[PDB]
Amino acid sequence: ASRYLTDMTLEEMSRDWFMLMPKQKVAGSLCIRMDQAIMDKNIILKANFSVIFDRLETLILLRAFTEEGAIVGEISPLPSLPGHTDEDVKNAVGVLIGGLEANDNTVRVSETLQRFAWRS
Amino acid sequence: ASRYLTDMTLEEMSRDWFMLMPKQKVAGSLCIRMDQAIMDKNIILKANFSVIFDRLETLILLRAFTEEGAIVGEISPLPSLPGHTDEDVKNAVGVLIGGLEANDNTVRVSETLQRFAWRS
Repeated sequence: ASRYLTDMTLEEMSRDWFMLMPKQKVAGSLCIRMDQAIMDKNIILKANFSVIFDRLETLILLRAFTEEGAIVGEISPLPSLPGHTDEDVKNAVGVLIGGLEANDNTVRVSETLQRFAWRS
Repeated sequence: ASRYLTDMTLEEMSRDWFMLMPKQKVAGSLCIRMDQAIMDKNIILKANFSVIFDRLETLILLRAFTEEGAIVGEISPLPSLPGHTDEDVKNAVGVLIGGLEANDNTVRVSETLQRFAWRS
């Protein structure tokens, strides 16, 4: 029996999105996508993690949202690749944040990612 | 900010399902559905809850699954009549369990539902 803790609504996680000006990268075992067309916005990163004994375990899905609620980036596992580590997640988030910040966006991370950043 | 804690995968929560023999009922601002055709199966109730300060807040979605993974029951909030109580939820779960058990199914609930049953 697994469990999942997420910042996102079901609709936020299921919603289709695509990039005006796609930028993709792959760091670790994680696909990183973001829209290069997004500039001068406030963005929040929200995540869905699996959880074991109240401890965050594995990143399932991360999406970047503007204030209008639009999706502008995503970090997700590739099915055809093995599992990722904590440092793979932190590296991937750092790539997404740096990409967004290069277009003068202000990015903050959700409470759940804030706990994942340091948790033993 | 509200987060969500769930026993279900994204696919499990978004999958379309239908009753061979539809049975539908409303109690306490909650819509209860179950397939009257299902008998002699092993069923687990899984749920999605909002969470505030590590405390389970409100039921978002409950679905009943056979060992094989078929959805055979659901409890969901009414679209625009929010505000169901803890007692409303427990009563709706009891109605669903009693209905499934009267068709000779064995029913158990997820650890998240079990926590919600008692939490102050």
